[PDB]
Amino acid sequence: RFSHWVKFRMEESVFAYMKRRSDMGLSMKMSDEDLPVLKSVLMNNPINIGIRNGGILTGYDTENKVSYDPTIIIPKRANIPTNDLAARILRDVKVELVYNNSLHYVKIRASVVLDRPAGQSTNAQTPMSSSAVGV
Amino acid sequence: RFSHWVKFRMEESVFAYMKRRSDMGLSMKMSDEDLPVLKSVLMNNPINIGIRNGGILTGYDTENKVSY
Amino acid sequence: IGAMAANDPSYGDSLHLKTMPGMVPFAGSDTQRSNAWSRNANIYRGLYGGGSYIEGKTSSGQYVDVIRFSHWVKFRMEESVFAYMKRRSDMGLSMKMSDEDLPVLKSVLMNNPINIGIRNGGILTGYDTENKVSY
Amino acid sequence: NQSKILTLQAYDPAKVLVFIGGQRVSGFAADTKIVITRNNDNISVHAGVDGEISNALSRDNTGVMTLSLQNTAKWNGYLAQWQRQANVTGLIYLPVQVEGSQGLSLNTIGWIQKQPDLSYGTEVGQMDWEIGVLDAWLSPDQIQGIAAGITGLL
Amino acid sequence: NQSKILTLQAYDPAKVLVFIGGQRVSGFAADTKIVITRNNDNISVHAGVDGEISNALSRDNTGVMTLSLQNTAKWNGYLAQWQRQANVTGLIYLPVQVEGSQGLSLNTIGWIQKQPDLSYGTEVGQMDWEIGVLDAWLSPDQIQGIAAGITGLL
Amino acid sequence: NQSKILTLQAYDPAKVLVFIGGQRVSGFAADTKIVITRNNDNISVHAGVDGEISNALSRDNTGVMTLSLQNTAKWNGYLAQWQRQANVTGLIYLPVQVEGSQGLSLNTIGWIQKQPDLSYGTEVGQMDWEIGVLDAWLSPDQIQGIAAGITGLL
Amino acid sequence: NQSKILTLQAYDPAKVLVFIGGQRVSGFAADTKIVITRNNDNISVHAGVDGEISNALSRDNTGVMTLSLQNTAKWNGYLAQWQRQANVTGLIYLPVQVEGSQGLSLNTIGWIQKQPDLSYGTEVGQMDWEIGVLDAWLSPDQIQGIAAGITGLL
Amino acid sequence: NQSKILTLQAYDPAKVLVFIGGQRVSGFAADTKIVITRNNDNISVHAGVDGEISNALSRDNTGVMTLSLQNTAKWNGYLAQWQRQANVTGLIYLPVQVEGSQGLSLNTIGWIQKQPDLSYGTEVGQMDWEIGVLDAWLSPDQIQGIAAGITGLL
Amino acid sequence: NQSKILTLQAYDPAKVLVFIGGQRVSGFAADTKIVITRNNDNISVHAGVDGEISNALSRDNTGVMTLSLQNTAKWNGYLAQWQRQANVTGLIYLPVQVEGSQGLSLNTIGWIQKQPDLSYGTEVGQMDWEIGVLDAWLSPDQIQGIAAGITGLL
Amino acid sequence: NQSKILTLQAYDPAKVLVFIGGQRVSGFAADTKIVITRNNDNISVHAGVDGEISNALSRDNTGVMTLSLQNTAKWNGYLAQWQRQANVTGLIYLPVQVEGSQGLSLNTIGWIQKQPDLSYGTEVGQMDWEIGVLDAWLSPDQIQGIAAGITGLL
Amino acid sequence: EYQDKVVDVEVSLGTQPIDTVGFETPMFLAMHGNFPERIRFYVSTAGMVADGFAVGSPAYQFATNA
Repeated sequence: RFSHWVKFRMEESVFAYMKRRSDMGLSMKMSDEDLPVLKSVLMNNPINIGIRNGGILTGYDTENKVSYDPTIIIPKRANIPTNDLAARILRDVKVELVYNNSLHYVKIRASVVLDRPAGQSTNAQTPMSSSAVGV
Repeated sequence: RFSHWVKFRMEESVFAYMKRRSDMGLSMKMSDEDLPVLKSVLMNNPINIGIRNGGILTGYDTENKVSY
Repeated sequence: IGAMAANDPSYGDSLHLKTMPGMVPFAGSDTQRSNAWSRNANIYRGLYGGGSYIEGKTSSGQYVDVIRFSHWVKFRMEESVFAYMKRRSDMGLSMKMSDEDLPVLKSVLMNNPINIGIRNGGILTGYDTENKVSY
Repeated sequence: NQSKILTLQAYDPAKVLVFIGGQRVSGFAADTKIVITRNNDNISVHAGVDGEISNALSRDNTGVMTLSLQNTAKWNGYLAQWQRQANVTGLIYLPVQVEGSQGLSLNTIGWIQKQPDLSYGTEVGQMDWEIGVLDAWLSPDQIQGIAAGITGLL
Repeated sequence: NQSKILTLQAYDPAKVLVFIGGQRVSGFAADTKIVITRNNDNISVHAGVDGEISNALSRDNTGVMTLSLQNTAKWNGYLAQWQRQANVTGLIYLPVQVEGSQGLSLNTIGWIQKQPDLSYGTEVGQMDWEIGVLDAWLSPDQIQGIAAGITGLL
Repeated sequence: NQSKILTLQAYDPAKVLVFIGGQRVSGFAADTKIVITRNNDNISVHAGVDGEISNALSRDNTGVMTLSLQNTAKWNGYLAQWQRQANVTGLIYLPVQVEGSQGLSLNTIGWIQKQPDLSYGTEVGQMDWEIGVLDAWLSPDQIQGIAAGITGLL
Repeated sequence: NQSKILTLQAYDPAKVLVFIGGQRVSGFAADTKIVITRNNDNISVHAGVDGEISNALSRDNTGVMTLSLQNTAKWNGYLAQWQRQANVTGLIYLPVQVEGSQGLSLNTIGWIQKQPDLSYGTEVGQMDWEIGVLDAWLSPDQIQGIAAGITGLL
Repeated sequence: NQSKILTLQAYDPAKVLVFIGGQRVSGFAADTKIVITRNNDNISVHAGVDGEISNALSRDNTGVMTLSLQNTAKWNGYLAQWQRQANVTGLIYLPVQVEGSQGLSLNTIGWIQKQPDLSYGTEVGQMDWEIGVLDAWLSPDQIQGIAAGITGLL
Repeated sequence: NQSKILTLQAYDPAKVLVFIGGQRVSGFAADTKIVITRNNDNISVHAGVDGEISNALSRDNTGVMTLSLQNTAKWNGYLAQWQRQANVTGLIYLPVQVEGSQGLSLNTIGWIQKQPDLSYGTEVGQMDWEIGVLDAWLSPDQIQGIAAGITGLL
Repeated sequence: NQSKILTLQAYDPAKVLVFIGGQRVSGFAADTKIVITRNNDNISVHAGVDGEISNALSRDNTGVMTLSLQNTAKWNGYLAQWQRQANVTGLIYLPVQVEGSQGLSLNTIGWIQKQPDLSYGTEVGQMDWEIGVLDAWLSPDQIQGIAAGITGLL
Repeated sequence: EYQDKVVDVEVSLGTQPIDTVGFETPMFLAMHGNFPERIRFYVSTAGMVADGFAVGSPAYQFATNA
């Protein structure tokens, strides 16, 4: 459902911007001075509503040392093959996302004590991270 | 009997909270910003009824110098 | 070993009075204890109802604490330097022998052992008033 | 002697989590989020004429938890509706939980004691709700516990 | 985590509407238009020596609604005349209604409690009328209502 | 919506006329000329335990009218002499009238309640006479009157 | 890419027309004719501890319009006489209009706020009159209007 | 050691693109196009008497984006009309985007905070609009990212 | 006469040592570390009508020792846990010792009287613990003692 | 007496090495590379009325290290990314080291305090990052040490 | 892989867990033939006895003391 939602609404948002931009004249043109606005257009609607409602994840990963920030890339005019300038269709726009996750199952470990619990260790040192012995 | 009672009712309380939380949308998600509420959820129902009715012990032990 | 295994050498925490389960108090008289001390044979003694090790001395006469501290420094300085070098050469741009790159070893070494030792009290700092020298 | 950093991480106000009834509160004020205060002194002291000193413990643990929210926050409606719901049905208690970032925490039962005044002006207003707490003992969530059996003397 | 905008619209002070008797009030002061405060705490607490806690609800909902107007505003005459009209005829009550822009609202009966002092100086003066309210419960006018049946616990 | 000018004329402090006994007062202080305050609240409120509300009107209309004059003003002598004249003869009452420029007015009987302290310093001193008023009801002098029969409800 | 001329005509200072009360002002200073500034910010921002952001509009549109004239200009007499005429009669408001040559315009009500200082020296002096404005919203007089319904988003 | 060229291309001011609401801004001033500044410090520091140091992060990311335009530019009309449109309808937010040529970039939500003063003189005037930004974090658009996991230590 | 240096060494706040139960306290606040105050006056005076004067000593030596710690300090956990440990077991007393750098000292028994309020805000908070003292007599640690037998007279 | 050369080598700015996290910084500004300043005075002085003088040391060693970089430098991206990485993960500290060419040095821990403003103009812009330092004691790296035991007196 | 209950609880009577600490592992050179490897790592005496070590044997005594 999330994939279908993204697929539909990114397209609807882009088409709605393009139609409004071409309904006043001044239709969009294939140049480096006008293409980058697609970044803001896409960051509006789905990419931001998803973050606000919690569907899209953000932040820095501590395990893999990677960031989840959404990314958008737009090619430049010099990289567009001549054929597409005749077909007047742009390609190779890339977007990335990280989906959140619900919680389904939980497992607990309880414990019960009957007699007097045994005295705990009285070490007050700050626990060391790992053994020093390594070659 | 006490062990069975704890085992059943901790599970029932957690499931009842989770179902109510996912029945409105906004189901629980695995993140540090939402997990800790399980502490309050569990401290409600068994862990507190047991203390009120005297089944669960609390306080500081003077012999071993440990807390319950 | 159980009274020594999880003790971090960075604190310089000697074994003087550490209690150890399992051992039995030494039963000899004063002269026997003096002889044992002269031979560097440590003895477990019971005092005021408890049991306590004594003097933590080694065969050569040096305190075990100093030996442990020296081994700790020797291991961890090497591990820290190797860990920095490997990370620096794993991205390319490996270290090169020049005045513009060598000095970073000062910060690398001042991190890890040289600073943890000061924070935990193992390493001394300050100005000496008797000899008029700094530590 | 060299200066020491009192902590490894940095105190982040966003990491302080407040759970009232099982939901996270959002839309806090500018300066202070929450303030917790005890109503009465922990220990009283009786001093005699001759100088003899005797003390008695206090068993009154009730406290007040101030809570500041912007008047535009949606949680104002939740508390306002719950006030009348409790007034009609008669149930006023609900769990309260606070998670500290680099400090103490709290987990007890509480209730709404007083509704803050509302003022409309040039700038966005502020509302300081007061939430009672059955017990106002701030509990730790750290490595503390191995030294409490050391400070003991006399 | 990214910062979130707490609202879509902007809090506009002009959108706050005050209806006293069926007419809109105009000619407000500079800083604050209206302030609403409850006279008494919502819930009282009785703490025993042993530590037992019991609480009793408060049924006194009377409150005070401050109202600031410029001394040049025409509404000063209306209230002044109504004061004497009520004093003579004996009818003092009249409906009061407040509409919030991005906050809570109020709709109850009220009366004039005290006439503000009048001072003439270099600059235009200000008058802070005090209007009583039978009930000072601020009610919401938002999507609130679907979550009040969720916070409930214990 | 466009901003509206609350008045056509401009509030001129010189247009405020004070007539004490039939003569115009002159030589006022710098910041504030006169302040009028009521001694007691207009309406009291009695709140029962069950929530029933009943109110009773207040018939105490006595008030205090502060009056600031420079210590060099000649009117200090007039009031000082009148104080002793009234003390000897026993007649203390005299008419008091105030005309507002773009605000409310006042016309009642009054008397001198307290003589202000006198202080001599580097700059010209100030004296704040207190004049009592039998009734402190500020009356309007505007087109008000056609709407007082509209706000009425309940 | 080639450089573009931002306009077809040339900005001519003589084409800027100022109408105060229905008459054109003449005899301006050397460098700057008029300066228009708003007294207060348009929108205020309230930032919470957690990061929530809320904003409230500002309804204070009062502004100040500086006006520079040579001390030999005849309009100094007109304004000076009007100052005393308004002081005596009590009417201070008068229409103000500004026509831009290749920029924004203005048309609101205004008044004289402060009379500039007068200095006599070797060269001809200058006087910078300050004229208040009820609303300081600079309005356009161009083809603008077909694009305002395009920039709109979110 | 030989001098190194810090970049391959040349910093071209014309390549800096500003998109306010989906349209490119044109008609900039002479010296500086845009300035971005944070309102508050990133990290605060608390220093104890003994020397202990603790720090707390700041969650206030609001900033101000200055924008300089010639008074003859057509974009003055667009912003002026949008100001009143937002004032009436109540919607003030709109997307803001900045593309750097050989530096950092920005992409957040913003609003108009203050309208610049207007001055007419011998030469063409300048207007410095102030645009607020919800978050003022300048983000990179370069090969950066492979080294951020290297500087990390302690 | 020439100015004299009141001391040879310099007052160093770090040299002030506080020992509560045998452990050194660390992580103090910014401005003030500790404050010691007596609860009652040392000597009372009874003055007769005729002028006869008689005095009586006071045997109440109880005092309060304020202690300021950062909310991030680890000692907050120790005191919090000890509070509950004493509440349960019933032992509240523990030794207290203070060493002055260039001033008086203190060495007596004490207890925790009140737990300070906790507040979370933009900056790191502060907690001011109150520790009771059986005797609040500040004792010297200097060459004093050879002159106390000189000031004596009458 | 003849003039003496204060040094044998020549102060070369390129020889000053800055290591932030273990990597050398490059792409500095034109005039000044780095500036180090202490936040507070080293020693305070208390002067009595009679003339007695006493001083107390200061244990606040926090300082600010300005860092100027061209907006085209690649290190702007590294710091910008590290800012958000620390904001999310919560780790802000990182080692800082400075090597002097013919002067003092520095080696302590530091953090990013404030991000500099960004401005785009005709010429290449400049950014002045502010880096905090736990201790701002500039240490020598010379033959100094044999004379410090000579200047000592009194 | 398949869980039959949304929430499950294992009630262990009396026993308690212990945290993971950093340490240096000791080595005890004992003589025996219970396993072929030259050196093995154990975490409790239960595992040692499960490997055929007799209660009260040198290695068992050393482990239980450690």
